[PDB]
Amino acid sequence: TALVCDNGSGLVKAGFAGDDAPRAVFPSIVGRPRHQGVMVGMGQKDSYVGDEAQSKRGILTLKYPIEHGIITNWDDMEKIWHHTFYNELRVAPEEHPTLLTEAPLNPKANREKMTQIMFETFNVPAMYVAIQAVLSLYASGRTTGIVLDSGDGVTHNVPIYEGYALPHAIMRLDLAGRDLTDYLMKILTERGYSFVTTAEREIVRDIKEKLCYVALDFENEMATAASSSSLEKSYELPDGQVITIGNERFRCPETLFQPSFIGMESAGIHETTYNSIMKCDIDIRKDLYANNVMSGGTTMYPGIADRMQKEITALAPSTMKIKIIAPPERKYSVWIGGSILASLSTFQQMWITKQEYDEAGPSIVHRKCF
Amino acid sequence: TALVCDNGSGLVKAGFAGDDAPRAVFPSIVGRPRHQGVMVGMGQKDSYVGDEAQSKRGILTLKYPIEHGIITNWDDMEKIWHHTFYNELRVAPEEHPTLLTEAPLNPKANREKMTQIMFETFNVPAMYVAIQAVLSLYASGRTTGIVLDSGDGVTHNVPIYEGYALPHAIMRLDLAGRDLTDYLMKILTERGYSFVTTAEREIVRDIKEKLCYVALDFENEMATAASSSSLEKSYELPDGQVITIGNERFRCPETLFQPSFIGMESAGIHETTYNSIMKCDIDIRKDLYANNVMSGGTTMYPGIADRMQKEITALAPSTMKIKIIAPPERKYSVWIGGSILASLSTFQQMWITKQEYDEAGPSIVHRKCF
Amino acid sequence: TALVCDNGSGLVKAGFAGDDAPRAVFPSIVGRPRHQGVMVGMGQKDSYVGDEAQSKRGILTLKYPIEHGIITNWDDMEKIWHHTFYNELRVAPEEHPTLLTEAPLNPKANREKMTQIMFETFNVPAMYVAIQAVLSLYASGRTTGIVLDSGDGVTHNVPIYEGYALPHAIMRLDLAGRDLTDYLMKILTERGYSFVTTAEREIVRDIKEKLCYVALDFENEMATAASSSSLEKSYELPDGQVITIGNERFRCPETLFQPSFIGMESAGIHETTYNSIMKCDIDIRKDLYANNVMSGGTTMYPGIADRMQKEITALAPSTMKIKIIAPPERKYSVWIGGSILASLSTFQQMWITKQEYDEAGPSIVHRKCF
Amino acid sequence: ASFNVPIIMDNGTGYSKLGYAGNDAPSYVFPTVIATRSKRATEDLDFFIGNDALKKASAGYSLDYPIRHGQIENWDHMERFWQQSLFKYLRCEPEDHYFLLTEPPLNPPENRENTAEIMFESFNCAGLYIAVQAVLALAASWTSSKVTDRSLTGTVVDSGDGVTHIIPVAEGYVIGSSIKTMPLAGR
Amino acid sequence: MLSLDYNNIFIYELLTERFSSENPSSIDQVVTDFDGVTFHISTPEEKTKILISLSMKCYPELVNYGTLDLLKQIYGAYVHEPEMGYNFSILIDLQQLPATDEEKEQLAMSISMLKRNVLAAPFHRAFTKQAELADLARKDPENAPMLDKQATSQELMAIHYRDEETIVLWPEHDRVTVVFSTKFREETDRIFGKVFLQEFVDARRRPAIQTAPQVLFSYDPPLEIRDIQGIQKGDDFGFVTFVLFERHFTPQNREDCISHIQVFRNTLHFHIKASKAYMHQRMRKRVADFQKVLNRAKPDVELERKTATGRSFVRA
Ligand SMILES: Nc1ncnc2c1ncn2[C@@H]1O[C@H](COP(=O)(O)OP(=O)(O)O)[C@@H](O)[C@H]1O
Ligand SMILES: Nc1ncnc2c1ncn2[C@@H]1O[C@H](COP(=O)(O)OP(=O)(O)O)[C@@H](O)[C@H]1O
Ligand SMILES: Nc1ncnc2c1ncn2[C@@H]1O[C@H](COP(=O)(O)OP(=O)(O)O)[C@@H](O)[C@H]1O
Ligand SMILES: Nc1ncnc2c1ncn2[C@@H]1O[C@H](COP(=O)(O)OP(=O)(O)O)[C@@H](O)[C@H]1O
Ligand SMILES: [Mg+2]
Ligand SMILES: [Mg+2]
Ligand SMILES: [Mg+2]
Ligand SMILES: [Mg+2]
Repeated sequence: TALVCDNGSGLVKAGFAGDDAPRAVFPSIVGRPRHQGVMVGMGQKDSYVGDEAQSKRGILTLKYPIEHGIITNWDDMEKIWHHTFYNELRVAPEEHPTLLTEAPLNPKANREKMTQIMFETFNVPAMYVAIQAVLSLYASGRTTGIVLDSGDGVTHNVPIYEGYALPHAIMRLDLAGRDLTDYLMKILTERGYSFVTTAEREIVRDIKEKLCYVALDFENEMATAASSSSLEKSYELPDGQVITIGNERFRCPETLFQPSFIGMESAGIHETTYNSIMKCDIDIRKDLYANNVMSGGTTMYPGIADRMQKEITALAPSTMKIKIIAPPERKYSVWIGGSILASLSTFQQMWITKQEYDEAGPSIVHRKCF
Repeated sequence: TALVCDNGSGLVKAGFAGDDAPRAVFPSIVGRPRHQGVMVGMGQKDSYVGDEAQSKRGILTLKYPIEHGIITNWDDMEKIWHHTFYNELRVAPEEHPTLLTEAPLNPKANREKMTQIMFETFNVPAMYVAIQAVLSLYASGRTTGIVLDSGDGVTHNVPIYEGYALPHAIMRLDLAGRDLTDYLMKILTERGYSFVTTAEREIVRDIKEKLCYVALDFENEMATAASSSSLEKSYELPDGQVITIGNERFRCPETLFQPSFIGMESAGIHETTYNSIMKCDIDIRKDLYANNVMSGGTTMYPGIADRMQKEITALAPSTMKIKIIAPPERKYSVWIGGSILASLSTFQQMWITKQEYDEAGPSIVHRKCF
Repeated sequence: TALVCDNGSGLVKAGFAGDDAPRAVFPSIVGRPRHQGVMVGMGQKDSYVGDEAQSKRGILTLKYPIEHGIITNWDDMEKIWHHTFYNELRVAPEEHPTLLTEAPLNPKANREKMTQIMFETFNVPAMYVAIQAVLSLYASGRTTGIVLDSGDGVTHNVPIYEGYALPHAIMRLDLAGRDLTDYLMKILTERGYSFVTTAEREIVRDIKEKLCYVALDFENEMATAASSSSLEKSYELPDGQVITIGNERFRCPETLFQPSFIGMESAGIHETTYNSIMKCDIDIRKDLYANNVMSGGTTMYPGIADRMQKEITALAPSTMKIKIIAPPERKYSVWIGGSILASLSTFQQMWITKQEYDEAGPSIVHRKCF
Repeated sequence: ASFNVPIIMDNGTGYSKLGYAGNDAPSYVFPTVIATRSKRATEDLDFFIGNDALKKASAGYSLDYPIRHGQIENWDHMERFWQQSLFKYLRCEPEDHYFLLTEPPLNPPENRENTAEIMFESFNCAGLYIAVQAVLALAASWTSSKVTDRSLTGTVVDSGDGVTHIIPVAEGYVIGSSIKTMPLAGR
Repeated sequence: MLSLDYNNIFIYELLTERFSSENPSSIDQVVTDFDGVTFHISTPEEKTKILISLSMKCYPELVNYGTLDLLKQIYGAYVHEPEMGYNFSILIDLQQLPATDEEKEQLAMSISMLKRNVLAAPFHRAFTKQAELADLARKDPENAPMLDKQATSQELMAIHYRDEETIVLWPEHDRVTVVFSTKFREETDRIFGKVFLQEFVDARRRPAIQTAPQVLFSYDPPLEIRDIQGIQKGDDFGFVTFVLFERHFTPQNREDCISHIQVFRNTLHFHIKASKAYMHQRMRKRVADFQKVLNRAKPDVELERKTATGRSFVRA
């Protein structure tokens, strides 16, 4: 069996090809102690990673090696990969071929360096680097559709027709779950709650995951939340203190539809999705509109598929159906589709093998992978 | 083995690493005669120390060389340390490492002169200075908690999470059992009884140690004593005359909760403990609330743990379990935890050594004992 | 004539539009007596404000109704505004429109209560609530710049280009001169000096602003202080006791560059200034580097403009001039800027008039002010 | 062997004397001390040695003497002391040069083993001679290098910072059965 | 140390002593350096007069690239006839020194800096000729491609500066390119050196250091050096290329850039050594972790109480 990893910008999803769900899902985080250990014989470690960094976060500064789908810290990424292999899956990396995964329109250096580290540091037998949105069609059982994938670091559109991608119509938006956590920390300040530290950011991420939703019509929802407390909810901090939340409960996710809330000049997720369909050839658009696939954690908000169908129906011509397939497992659909792909008998000649890498160098990945 | 010398403000507590309790426990006092020494011979001395000063006190001016946790008189502190080694433990200090202790937020020079006298007067092979509240946490069997330690001269709060101290959240309060003894002299004067001399200050310290206690609700206890004989009881002086007291039994300890009784502008020991928890990072607060550790003789009052729990429960949010840990041996927890620490094998590498002091001078303590 | 009142966390600055300095500068303090008032007559009051509280402080518990730029005590803040208008400026507030100030990223309730109290108790005809660092740019005579403002409670960076603020690039740090004063109380304890009453905090505040300075290279000044007497200076307490102080003169202000000295996870003021420029659009950064405007009392240290210029030159690319702009009057520049804005002939349409408050209520302020 | 001048390192308990064969003095004579610190890990790069370590006690570095009573006892610190000797002070490439090292007559088999692996695997020197130290001090006693001035029989009393040892040598042969050591010297 | 000094530290300290000294003693001191370089420092006729002489296997190549002109410009009246077995020499007379401590200090620095001054002439020839090509390309931008193509062969410097390194460099109107034809012959340094040379090139692809010279790497040679005599494509050499653009040798920065590029392979060689000391501390830390897994096989027994010297104790 192959390994498959979505090295996501916020969570690692790792496991074996042919299994139904990731074996290991954990924070894509390394934490380091900020205070001095006064107590002798304690289990003091130089750094912590994943769920152990998340558990100990009150004494750690927390860093993510991936920002916007780009590996910005290679040492902390190597710590995360070492943790995936030896601690989480607890298999030696030399034994199984590994399907890694990436966002489209990344730096070419990100994929080469990821390839060089797997073959020369972890000594893997073979590996591949798939596009996250292509895997989301494999999980959905499609060969035609436009995938809106939105994780922690990047949002992207990939249109595919009958197994052919249209790489000129691919869209990237460096706005996803982390930018919505940053913005929820900022708009929590105006109700008087201060979240500042790297650990308080993880509490605000949990507030966003538990309470936020997408409002089907933002100005009617803003008028509703100004009229009564009925839209308000409460969250209890690890301190046992309670915070109450109101219009900032849906004004946070609206940054996906209104990127100007975080000050960036770009189209919202509905307009980048429509612009991706309108960059495609005219005969395929009619089938892309019926096959909008949603994937990744930032597509998990209550009401987002209803908002997304409403907005795409207003942009598209009214003479044809808009359908959006946002399945309940879509949080793991990139990994599920990678497990399907790495399990196909017709895929087993598509791996980059170690013997084929060390006659070509890490640029082999640009001609074996999309 | 190593000596552990918890040279506190009011009692010296001393013994060996790995012993169940201190085998030397005596007043931190030097006494000097205040009267005409008329009989020649008679076994007379220029000064007296500890239990010898406490038993001769009717003819001696008594003074403590240590006040508010700071050595004010080094010549009498050498006299006390000599009494610990040669009279009370009966050891050569040049044969044994010594673990010393002090309160946090002390003058730098206190640590320096204390290391200098240990290496240059007592010729010690090795020594260390521990923070008293960090020692008290080993005596609890804990590696996280907030320790409220109150001795004779100082009260302090130190929060520790998973062996990391949070030094910004450490609180000191220069109010403890000597301030409560002075206040008991001031209020005993209102019922008819004047205690004035340094010898009479030891009688009223002994009254405080067995008549006084902490009320669970001060204004109800104050009204119950104002309207009944039931809170009143008596004590017999060395002179055989009897002292009766009532609300003085709980008004004295209430100064820990209401420092304004002695003219101080500070939070009480309950609110100082809460302010220390609230200076810590938000994720650690839950485990600090569940681990409030009491220490030192000023925590030995009846009812103080029940009062401390009542008061912190009103300050913290109701959504969590406040627990106060008040062992019956908490009279000695700093010494007990020093005997744990001095017996650990990594601690054998943490000592300042004679050779290392001789190469560096007394500043070596600031770059090795934290 | 309009009034301008800059509600500082530590000082009120107040006066009239078109004047070149504030008429009233006084402590943002209310004091109440904490001792027995044994003497009838002799000019006593139940409470004292500003300079009266500062002169009588030995007998008072002082407190500031502002914490980190937020009003935490509204009844005391009414007493400060009443003192400002009736005692210190000697005006009827019903006759003059008032320009007020606050920090960015404040609670909305702060601005609502501040507009409500001003119309509904002071009967002000019209009022406005400016961002403090937008006013500091008016005083500097500029349309573009990044303003580092640091007062008593908050440090904030707001970048402005051609009169447009970038609200997403605004940085806030709840660390300024109160936190530096409390850290100086902390580290004065290691030299042997105890300052603990809120009146003694005002003595340490005065030690800070007569003796402290910013070291251009901190680790070299630490080595220089460890090997010289030349660093050390002396201060006369109100008691006529003389303290002497050394590396604590530059360790206190270095907390702005190393917030971990007070146990904060935040980046230093040089890093938050650079992070704020790097959140701006790439075309405006050149003019922000050349216009780093400094304001507020926590920017008044000797050598702070030079350390700020050195550190931001180490972050930025070397091909463009970093200019720190540090006016000699920069301690008042927010108030100077309010005097300009309230005097501008284009501003009189921007006031909230009581006629607008009478129909909209206090929520008017969020749509009239930035 | 290589035609480059051999490099001479006498690492004493007090002082290290560093230089090149045939010079009229050591190039360096400085204490056998290391100043060490007590998101990438670099605290093993941050050390100093010799006169430049004595300057670092006020900067919060812990000073240590990795040689005590004549014997190396901290091989982490002695490896860092040698790399800094070779690349800072002597400014040399070990692959080009043969080295003369020294230690006391008593010194453990373990010390010469640990010395050889640092010299041949860490630094990769071309070759190593670990000399019997006071046997060299007999040869320094000659009035000149010429064979007629040599006195190949003599007792040598060596007393440095850490140990003093008395070595009998006759006709150039060391009478190892007759070595005496006193554990007391300049320190 | 994280970075190597550029100057010979012994020559700097010795001259800083002798330029201050009340009573100079004689000296006779051969002193090694990196890259097979050697110095002789001596007082050959008086204690008053110090002769400093440099021996360097590539000095005949360096003379072809204008080295004597630069050494006469730097050392001036102090230049002396070469000593036997040495390529260059300078005589300093201790009674003829500059009138100030700061002029004396920068002279002691200048003479300690002599290995990087003899080796700087091909870099100054490239920088000054790039300024000619820059002015001609600024005159006619459509003729510039032919000037760059001819300068890539007619204005190329190669220095075989040690038997396992060739530095090759040339001007073009907007740059100086320099290629280190580089090798480690010691097998553990070849293995660690592959990691160092790989991570060196990947570092330049990250956002934080885009301000640096462009770097490229291979292990065949860059196209424009493939036919330089002594370059060889199968002979285990890697080829590190630096493209210095006009901003890397601006007048405020030329001498630091020259000093810093010459020490490239020396910092890499030094850090390949210092990495072993790091790996050894990484190892012995987890030898101490594996101790705790064996310590759980020791059954728990109380030891008798002992004094600091280990003598038995009789109390408690
Ligand atoms: N239920 C949810 N509702 C809203 N946001 C979510 C939810 N679950 C996860 N997220 C966001 O999505 C991120 C993880 O999604 P994922 O698809 O795994 O991203 P990635 O692949 O980049 O790691 C989280 O860190 C958080 O920002
Ligand atoms: N049972 C008690 N009840 C009240 N106070 C006590 C009791 N036992 C001891 N104390 C007081 O505690 C102080 C001594 O406590 P200790 O922890 O030994 O202080 P220290 O270490 O600073 O010398 C004295 O003020 C003493 O009177
Ligand atoms: N010269 C100075 N040097 C250093 N600190 C100063 C100086 N003058 C005032 N401060 C500090 O700055 C604050 C007062 O500055 P100010 O700008 O008026 O603050 P605010 O507006 O927020 O009240 C106080 O915390 C004070 O301690
Ligand atoms: N003039 C002197 N008189 C006495 N002792 C000296 C003198 N000069 C140096 N020393 C001492 O000699 C010792 C250093 O001698 P050295 O041979 O270099 O020792 P080692 O080789 O063991 O390190 C030190 O104790 C030093 O103080
Ligand atoms: Mg993903
Ligand atoms: Mg005590
Ligand atoms: Mg202010
Ligand atoms: Mg010796």
